[PDB]
Amino acid sequence: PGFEGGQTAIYRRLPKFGFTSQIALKTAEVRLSELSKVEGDIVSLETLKAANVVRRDQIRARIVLSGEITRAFTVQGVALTKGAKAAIEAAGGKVE
Amino acid sequence: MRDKIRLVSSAGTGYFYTTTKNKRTMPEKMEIKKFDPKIRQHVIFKEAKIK
Amino acid sequence: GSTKNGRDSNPKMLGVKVYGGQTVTAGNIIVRQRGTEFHAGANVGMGRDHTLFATADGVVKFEVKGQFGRRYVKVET
Amino acid sequence: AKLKTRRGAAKRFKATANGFKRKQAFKRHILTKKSAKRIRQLRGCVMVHVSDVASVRRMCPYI
RNA sequence: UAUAAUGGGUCAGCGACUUAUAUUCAGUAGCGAGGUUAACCGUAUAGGGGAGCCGUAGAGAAAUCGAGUCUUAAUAGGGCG
RNA sequence: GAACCCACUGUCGUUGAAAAGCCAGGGGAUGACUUGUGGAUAGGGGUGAAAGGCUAAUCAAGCCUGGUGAUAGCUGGUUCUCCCCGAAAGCUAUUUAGGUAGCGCCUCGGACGAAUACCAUAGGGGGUAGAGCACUGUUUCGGCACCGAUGCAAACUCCGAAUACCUAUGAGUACUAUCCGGGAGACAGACUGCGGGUGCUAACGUCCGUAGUCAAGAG
RNA sequence: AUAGCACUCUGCAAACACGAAAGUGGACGUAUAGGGUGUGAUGCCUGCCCGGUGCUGGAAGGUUAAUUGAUGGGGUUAGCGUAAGCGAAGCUCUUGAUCGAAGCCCCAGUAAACGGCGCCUAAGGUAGCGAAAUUCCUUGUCGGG
RNA sequence: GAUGCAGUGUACCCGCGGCUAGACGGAAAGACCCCGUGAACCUUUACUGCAGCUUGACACUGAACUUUGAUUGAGGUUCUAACUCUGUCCCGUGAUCCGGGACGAGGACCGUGUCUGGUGGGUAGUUUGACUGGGGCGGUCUCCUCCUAAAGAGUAACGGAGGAGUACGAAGGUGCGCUCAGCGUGGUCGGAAAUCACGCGUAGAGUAUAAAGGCAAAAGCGCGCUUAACUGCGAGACCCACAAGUCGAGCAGGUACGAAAGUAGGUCUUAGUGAUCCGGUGGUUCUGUAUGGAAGGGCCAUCGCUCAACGGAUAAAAG
Repeated sequence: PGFEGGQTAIYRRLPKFGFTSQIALKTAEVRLSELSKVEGDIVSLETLKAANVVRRDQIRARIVLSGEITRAFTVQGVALTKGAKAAIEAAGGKVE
Repeated sequence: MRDKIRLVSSAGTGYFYTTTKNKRTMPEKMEIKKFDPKIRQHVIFKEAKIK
Repeated sequence: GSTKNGRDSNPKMLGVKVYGGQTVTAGNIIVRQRGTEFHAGANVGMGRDHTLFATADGVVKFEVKGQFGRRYVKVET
Repeated sequence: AKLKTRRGAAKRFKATANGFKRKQAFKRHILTKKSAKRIRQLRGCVMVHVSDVASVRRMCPYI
């Protein structure tokens, strides 16, 4: 596969670009709706890992506005987008 | 034969253009006014080695 | 022996692209020509390579006009 | 066994929402003679052509 | 190709698209914004085992941001969503 | 010149008496001679008065076992039945030319449906057939580089079709056209008619465009 | 292949050969001997060329490998500065001063070394032979049979 | 190149002895020829590596005395203790091995280990293109113009004819201004053909370069001022298997020339070219393997190939 009869291949006649970031491998993304799986009112990295929405080897997490939540939460040490923060406040939670 | 050369901004931003010249007919160093994107103004540019 | 010929150039695909009575949009190329076989009228622009293009939306029309009798292409809105 | 990736292709192709992005050629070393329009228009990323998408899929199964 | 192109003297028996792993598409069944366990324990096709994997969000080389994001002096224009 | 050692000519034999011989002739025959027994030299090595000769009927690199089921774009072969559809031998690239890859041609599923095709009408560019000498070139005959007459041209044009091609509207008849995805085969073509190059206006010759048949189709 | 001839190497723990070493043959020999190479009884003999390649001898003039490590530049480190920022020891990264043999370049000898024997070269064939194991035209021409 | 097809001629059924004209008779997947990015062996001033030989530095490796050069570094002359002896004698011993003891001749040499330059068909692995009216020899391999090309595009031959691998800080931009060339008449050493006046007919002049298509708002010619031979883009379309290629209205910023409307994103256009990997240079609000830095990496601009067998097997290859 990738042999075209002798003519320079597609993957060899194009340039290489970019580099790999180490911290991106340990950074984790979390949808807003997944907080329902959390047991309890405290949302933290440890609680997310316990709920199995974040892998154990990750070192930080981010929450994005993807779904909907019908519960009250308190977020500790987790980055929130503007929309996710607004949704949490509307649902009746708090940050820090 | 024509030789490649660099025209460096006088402003010190490091911006440079690249062109060619005939050494026999143009021994002198090249002046020219050109636009510098970094400082967004028209300034003088000096001939220099393409290197 | 051998022959000193045997060379040719690649094709260039020249000619008319939109014919009279058709509809065009601004920017559509109408004529590909090496020289100015056709000239530009209203709403038609000329490129550096003598290409004729439409600068407005409408209907293409060919005509013969002038003392020289040269051919013109224009766009009617 | 597990399928193995073609690392040479993995270093040239990245995945988008509906396809693959790539960089363009003819911008490495010979640039003085090239026009400014070509210099600017050859910059940036483009999309892989549909005809060649299949080979990229074969060479990069897990991306 | 009747070919004066190849193979077969005849009969009986044997003789060539398989298996393991990974992946992609289709059909079919379970569950369903969720789905599923691996090694392993287990008088063992049961039961337990949630580590892990796929899906649920993209943009950007990256920092980073995020229903937006990259480019740019620019809320302009444009690319990918 | 016998024994013994050789192998110059001819006949026979060539599924032989014989995987190298018989018969009739031929050479050496006290020598660099012939021969028994037992030892030494081992494979990129040995030995060779030298032919790449010999090294167990095997030698431009012995034999046996193992790597091993080596690789082979090459040649051959590939086993029961019925129904539906149905190609190509082209373009581009290639240490490529009898291989392969993308596109074109086949098939199945999904989506989508007349947005399609034939014909009629309407609009549009041309520089070919023919023709001509107004440019370029060339030809003959006359009267003063010119003038009158006359002829020619793929790379000449003052001219110029039929067809072909593009766009819009419309009657009738045809589940057409386009998109997404699964699976291919194929990339050695042949003859004939028409317009041509090449050849001798030769070839069941060769190279293009275009239509029909064969390929894959019997009567 | 041979008897004969000639060139060259070898002073003995010889040269040369086999072997991974130990060691063995050469040889229990010693330049009248041993190895390599070419020609090939005998008679008459064996012309010219050292430009090229090789070999032998000399030269010390240009080039430098390891090695050695002058100088320079950089990172970090202390203290000072309202602020511009200024900025050392030590450690560390990098540079290549000088020293440095052969070999190559250079000069001379060597053809019974390889090789060459048509204005130019290094010089363009002495003796002897000749349609020949060499001659294309060719069944060259003349005489014998 | 027919016992088996078509039309015709001849021919009752079956042996034995002989013969070789045919059954493209039997025998051995043609050795001749060509091909495969097959094999082997041989050659060399093909590519590349090693054995062998050889140069120097460090170690084995010590003492004393002297000479001469640019603190060091090159010699010379003696010595004996490391070290050599395939030299004599004594013992183990009954022995031309070996070991030890004594003597003698050499001796800091020779030789060996590590490193390093040179030589290296002795040996080893390899390479040595394709097209082609068979192959070889010759020619060609990429780009531009015309014809073949059948009045849209495209269209082959070792078909017919020519060019290219550049040039220009003006030969670019703008405002303004001007038209060529050819002939007929008079004039200086100047006439077929040198400068200059008038008049006639007419684009045959020119356009950096080959040809084609073009060129009066001249795209031809001159003058002044200038750097738009800009930066960020870019509606839309041509061409295309991909990689690529081509034209472009219009918006923002800063400019040049114009009183101004306005023109300018290199030159009348179509040839003047080279992908990827690797490395160099200027910037960089990116990254920085515990932390702060740095090194290294990424991004923007740009430099190094006649990779011409010109989609470019390896960095390096003949018979």
